[PDB]
Amino acid sequence: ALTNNVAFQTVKPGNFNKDFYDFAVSKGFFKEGSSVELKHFFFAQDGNAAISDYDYYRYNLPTMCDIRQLLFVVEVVDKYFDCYDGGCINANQVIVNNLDKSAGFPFNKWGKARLYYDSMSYEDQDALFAYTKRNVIPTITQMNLKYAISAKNRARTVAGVSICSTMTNRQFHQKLLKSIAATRGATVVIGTSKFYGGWHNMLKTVYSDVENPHLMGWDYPKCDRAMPNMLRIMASLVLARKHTTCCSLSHRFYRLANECAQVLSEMVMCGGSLYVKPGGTSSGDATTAYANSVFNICQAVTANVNALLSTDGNKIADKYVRNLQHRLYECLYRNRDVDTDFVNEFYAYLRKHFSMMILSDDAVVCFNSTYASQGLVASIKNFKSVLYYQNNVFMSEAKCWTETDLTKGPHEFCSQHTMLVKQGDDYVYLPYPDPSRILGAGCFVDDIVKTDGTLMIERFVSLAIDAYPLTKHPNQEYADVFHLYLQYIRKLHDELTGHMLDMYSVMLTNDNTSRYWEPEFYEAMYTPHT
Amino acid sequence: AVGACVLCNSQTSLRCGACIRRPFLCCKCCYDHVISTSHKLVLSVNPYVCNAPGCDVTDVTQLYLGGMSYYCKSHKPPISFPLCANGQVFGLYKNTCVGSDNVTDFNAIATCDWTNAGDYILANTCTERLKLFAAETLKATEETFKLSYGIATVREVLSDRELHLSWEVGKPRPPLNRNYVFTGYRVTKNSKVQIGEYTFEKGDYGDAVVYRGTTTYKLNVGDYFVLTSHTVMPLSAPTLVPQEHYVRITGLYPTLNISDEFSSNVANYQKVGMQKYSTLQGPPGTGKSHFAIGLALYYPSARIVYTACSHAAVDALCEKALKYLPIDKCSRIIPARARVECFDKFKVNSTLEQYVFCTVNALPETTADIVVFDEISMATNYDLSVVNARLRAKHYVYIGDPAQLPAPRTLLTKGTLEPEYFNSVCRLMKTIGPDMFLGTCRRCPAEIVDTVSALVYDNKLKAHKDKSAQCFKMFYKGVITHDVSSAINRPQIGVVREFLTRNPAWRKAVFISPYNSQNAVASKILGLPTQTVDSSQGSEYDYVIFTQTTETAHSCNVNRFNVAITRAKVGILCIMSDRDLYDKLQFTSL
Amino acid sequence: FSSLPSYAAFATAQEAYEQAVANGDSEVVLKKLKKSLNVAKSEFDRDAAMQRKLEKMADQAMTQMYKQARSEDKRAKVTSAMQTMLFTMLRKLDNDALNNIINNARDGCVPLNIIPLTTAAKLMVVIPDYNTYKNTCDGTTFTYASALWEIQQVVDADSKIVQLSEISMDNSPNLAWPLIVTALRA
Amino acid sequence: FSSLPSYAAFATAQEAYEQAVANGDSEVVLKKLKKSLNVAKSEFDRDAAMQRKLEKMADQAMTQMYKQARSEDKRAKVTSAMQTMLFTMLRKLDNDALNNIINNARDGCVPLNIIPLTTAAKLMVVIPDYNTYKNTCDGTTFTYASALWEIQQVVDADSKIVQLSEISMDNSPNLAWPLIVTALRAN
Amino acid sequence: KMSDVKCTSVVLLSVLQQLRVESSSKLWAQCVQLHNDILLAKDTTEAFEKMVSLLSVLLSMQGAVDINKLCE
RNA sequence: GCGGUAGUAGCAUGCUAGGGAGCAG
RNA sequence: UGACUGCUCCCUAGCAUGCUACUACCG
Ligand SMILES: [Zn+2]
Ligand SMILES: [Zn+2]
Ligand SMILES: [Zn+2]
Repeated sequence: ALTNNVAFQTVKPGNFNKDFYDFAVSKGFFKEGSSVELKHFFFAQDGNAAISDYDYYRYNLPTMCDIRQLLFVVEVVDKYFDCYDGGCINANQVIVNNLDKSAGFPFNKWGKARLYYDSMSYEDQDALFAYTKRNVIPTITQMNLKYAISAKNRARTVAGVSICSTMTNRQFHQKLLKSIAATRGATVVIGTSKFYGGWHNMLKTVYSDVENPHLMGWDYPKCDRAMPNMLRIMASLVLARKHTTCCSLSHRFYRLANECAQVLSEMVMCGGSLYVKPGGTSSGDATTAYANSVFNICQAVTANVNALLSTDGNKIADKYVRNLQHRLYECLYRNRDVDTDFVNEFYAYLRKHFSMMILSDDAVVCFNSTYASQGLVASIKNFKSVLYYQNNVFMSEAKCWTETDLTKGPHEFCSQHTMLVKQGDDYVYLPYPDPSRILGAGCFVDDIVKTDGTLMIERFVSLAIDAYPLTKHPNQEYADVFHLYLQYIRKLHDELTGHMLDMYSVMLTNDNTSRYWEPEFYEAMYTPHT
Repeated sequence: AVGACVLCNSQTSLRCGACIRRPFLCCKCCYDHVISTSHKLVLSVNPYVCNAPGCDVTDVTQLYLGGMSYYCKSHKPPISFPLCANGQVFGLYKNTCVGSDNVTDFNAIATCDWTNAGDYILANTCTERLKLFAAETLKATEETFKLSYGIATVREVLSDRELHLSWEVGKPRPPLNRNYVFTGYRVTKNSKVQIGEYTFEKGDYGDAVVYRGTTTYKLNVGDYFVLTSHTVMPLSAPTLVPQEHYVRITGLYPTLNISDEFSSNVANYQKVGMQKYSTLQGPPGTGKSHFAIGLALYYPSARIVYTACSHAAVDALCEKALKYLPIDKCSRIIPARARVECFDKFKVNSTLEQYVFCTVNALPETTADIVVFDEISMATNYDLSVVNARLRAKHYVYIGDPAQLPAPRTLLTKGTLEPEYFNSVCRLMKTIGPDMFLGTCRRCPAEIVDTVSALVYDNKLKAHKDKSAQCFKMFYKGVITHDVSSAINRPQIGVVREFLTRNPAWRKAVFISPYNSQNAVASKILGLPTQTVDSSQGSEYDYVIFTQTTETAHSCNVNRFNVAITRAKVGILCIMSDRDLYDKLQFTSL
Repeated sequence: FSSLPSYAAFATAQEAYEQAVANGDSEVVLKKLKKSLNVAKSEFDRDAAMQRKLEKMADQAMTQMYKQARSEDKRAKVTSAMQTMLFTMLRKLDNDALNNIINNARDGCVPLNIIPLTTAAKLMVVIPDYNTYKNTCDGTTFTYASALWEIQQVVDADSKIVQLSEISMDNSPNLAWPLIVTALRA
Repeated sequence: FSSLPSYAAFATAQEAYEQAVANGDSEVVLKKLKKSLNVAKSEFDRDAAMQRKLEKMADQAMTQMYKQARSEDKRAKVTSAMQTMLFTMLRKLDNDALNNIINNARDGCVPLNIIPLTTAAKLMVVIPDYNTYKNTCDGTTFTYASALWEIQQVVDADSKIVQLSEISMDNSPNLAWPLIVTALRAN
Repeated sequence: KMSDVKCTSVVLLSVLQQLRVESSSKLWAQCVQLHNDILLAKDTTEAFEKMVSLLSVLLSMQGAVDINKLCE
């Protein structure tokens, strides 16, 4: 413990935004039986919120994951990452955004990262870095309660990490992390806008000629508590693989050690006291969304490997594929060392019959249908089996959609539905969002961030630019929600200049704005060009 | 925040920080101020200063709009732009604010310091908004004045109740009563925590100071206190409300056919419901508080409050209520820390009375029915605003006679105040008269009203009593040791001590004389009932041993003598001071 | 900004050059005045440009300031805003159960703990006079929150279990009226 | 930008120009005039040019220098506060019992999870229920981690002191429930 | 309709918050429960139930002088 | 009569840094 | 008491270029 009395947390309600809502009903909304109706809200949480949540790590077990097939699908996954580059850098090359966030504990008794990124030379930071390549630095961590709109009354936590970790893991990974972030047209798609028809391009990629195509997604039940450790180490290793020159050996090994002490299983200053974090990842360090994606690919592959071998032997028709499977087993158990010929062969086989697009822990796979029925590509039931025997949770089948027509696109990826509609002359995919989200984000806020939009507006802009695609929808009330947001923004602005002309007659001398309360400024958005 | 131009009414967004009140000024009026007097500091949603790191400027003249901040001359980036501009100052309401031309008295109050009878008469004859403003900057001057003083530390603690103290190097030691309260610290370099409230009084002999402490901290030799103080707050209520008619008295039910000791009153009483508020001019103790009693009961059951300026005044008034009004519907309220112990015969401090009684010093801000104020001619316009705010009702009775002394105004030192200029309703009565009248007493002798009739009042004041010849003088002098702002007599009061054997009816007088510590030592003298001249007033008791000690103006004022003599039911002792005045009152001496 | 010295000179020079090229004259005087016109223009326009610039800077800072000021002060009156919003919202919602309790609470009766819902779970009412007692309490039954409570006690201010129709309006001044009644749900 | 020698030269070039222009003479007079004025213009251009650059750059230098200064100064403040917190943490631990436990080491290395357990004193305990109360910290004392402990005060959620009496089985449903027992290293 | 019920509830719990009710515990518990529930309601009835079974919480307080606000 | 240079003001493009806000994981 | 990323809109400041006219300069 530390204090002499524990601290209790609470999460206030959200606050209302009456007017906009009064507007909304005045336009004939929420008239009963509507197909749009509030559904996201600011849920409130009582006293013992944190620890009554951090308890969930008891969902995390030890595990032994089979060693041979792991020592192989790490190689295939590796092959998925041969188009980037990274290595150690130097102080004057890291790049921080919003260098003003928290700084974990106890450094948060003294100010944000302005100080520590400021009160240190570059040589300071380089001593630090090229120090931890030979030592260990156990750290702490804080747990924070998020306060933002939702749809399920549970808690939320985010692990604010202490500065001496990020301040190195950056230096050690930045080159790669960029190289991934800024490449167009591949598997991992972290960082590719959905504006200006980049979304449509994402799809017309992840199609790419697989013969009999069906679409399937899935989702991971409690993704970041239950991930066993072995897979976390596997992620960190596949990332460090490209460090073959900057580093050495013992440099790496201590660097891995410093990471596994700083994010995997170190103490957790939850509340006013210290615990231990037995395992599982931690959604706040320097290398998440990437590591989550990698792990995810590891699951998808392992599922396919099982789906292959599990199949009988003497019903496979394509003598080529039978000789594949056979060769596969041989390389997997009998052999000892890699068959680069075979590995390249496999990777190609997958790209041909099981293409996949990945965001950090959020997938879509387009796959060769009749194969599935023949079991040479991991249809869902294999996902049940893997999540079981090596994530030891149970992925219900009420969450993994599946799609046979490919026109009207997938079902939901990164929480947008995908309509296919006619732009100009041709046909493109616009992603549009669950309307209730847009509304129930209009009416509930923190305080001044709304309570009174007349100061703000800029929000209402961004919201409308985000709920434009709903103008194309064949349902009705949907398209309305756009025309609402419009006539709103307009009237709002009108009263603003009214006041600045009324109290203080200082009439504002020109317009320009009128592009806002007219749709053309938006739709230009979803259209390829600049 | 925002508001209106405290003078030009214009809604604005400035505060002349150079002021001590920092009020809301229109752009134009602010311009005129910052051009006129010395006040050169302007605040809005930030201050207007030389936001250069090193540069510091008071006025906003050489202040230039730089980028988005401000600068003096020396940092004016060439995208500059002066703030002070062509007879306006940039702020808000750029084009709305309408200036006003009482720049005159605006400067006159913003610059002065109540040194002047002129400063007062303007302050009590300026505009209403400026009237309250003058009022609060008056209290502000008062508070700064009180702040200017010094500190008291200990030489040694003689007793747990008796202490031996001193002050710092020279800093002025105030007078002595209970109106001087302190709070100390046992500072072990640190450990400087409040050690509680302590008031201080004269020891019984020599260098001694009797301290009453609220805490139980045993004081030692390395100990000290600070004279503790409040902080006055702004107000907003007008000093006066609109007087209007009705058709009659509607919505209430009076006392049909009341009585005879209240007979000469019901006409007046009904006049209550005709004028929106009412008042009474009358001679000192003239059925006056009696009249108020008969009126408040003239409506038998109502949310009534009896209240006045001082302690003993409202005390005797509420004993008067008691004496007439049924005590069962009566509650006398007193203050909290309440180091004063008073007539407390009802349910004390019991808030929800129907006939509530409390002094202004913390009149609980409530609504009521016809409330009366008593001794209007005492307090300041500030107070009248304060009570107007705290209170809500139907009819507001303000009784007084500015021939009765008013506030101490211990800042008012040179160039006294003149009658109506005491406060607003003083202007009312001195001009528009009272709202009712009755003009004779039941309460004081005839020779004594002959005394008071050639001095303060006119001979036109004629009471209803007789000469009982229980009024005698003297002119003898001797010791005047004096202490701090309250000088005493020893041989005059000792001749009084042997004189306590002279005439029987004088073993229950009241020791009165124009000094505080004088009457305080008077308890050490013979254990004689006493009263400082102010602690009397309006009342009427039988005998008063007046020992006019010193011969300063505060000691020989005609009005302080008059309020000493307007309270004698039966007679006066007064061993006089000014042979001119000593013969102005007409008795035998010895 | 059609009101500046350079504007005046511009106008004069324009007038002269227009008169000339209207009167017809030498190619050479054309060049004189045309240079002159160029001068007047290419300074007047500059002053007017920078002027409207400064004008706009002023307007922008002013409107930002207004934003900020009204913002903060609203942040300061959050409380009273909230409550008045609530009550208008409630009588807007209009429910005779809600109205029931609300009117009653303004009347005098207020409960002394969360009003529960089950058949069990007594509640405590505070009724402040006989008449206030007489309007709900009619026999041992009890309408409040449009719910039927049966009584199981009565007690005046100083905690004396005083019986049911023991008190009576006539003999009511026999009783401290801060009655602290209890009851249970139908 | 007036105290410039070029300003003297351009100013006198004018002086002569209005001298021979008010006394307007010949095309050569006009020629000398226009020539001088064109070239003294030329002197003014660069002076009134580069000088702007010098000035603006001076100013930005002053800015950045202030900034560097403030940075280092706050570095000083942080180092101070850091060490002082460190030492106020330190001088509360050097119990002999530790020095014992570290001598007893095989090497001078002990895993951390058995230092606060064995050597530390004042114990806090959280409790969610009455049952767990009466099963684990019932009575006035108890052993745990193989050592005795004494109850001091039993505060609750609102930090209201609660005697060891009120905690009946049935006074329980009247309590904020996660009571904090502050026991002590009994010895 | 009911949608306004959910809204009113949000306003309301915000009020009870700022009245410093969270110094209690068990209060804040029962309240946050009623809130978190109606914000998942389904039929106006049991809503109105939890609504009043909350509101009275506030009524039992004495920070509000509702005899004022019912000025209309 | 034509080139280059020199300033000016205008217009564009981009890049920088600086704040304000929105979304997905 | 507020984590690591990624995509966007609006408003400044600097910069470069780039465009255009004016004016002066030399052929
Ligand atoms: Zn001033
Ligand atoms: Zn003004
Ligand atoms: Zn300066």
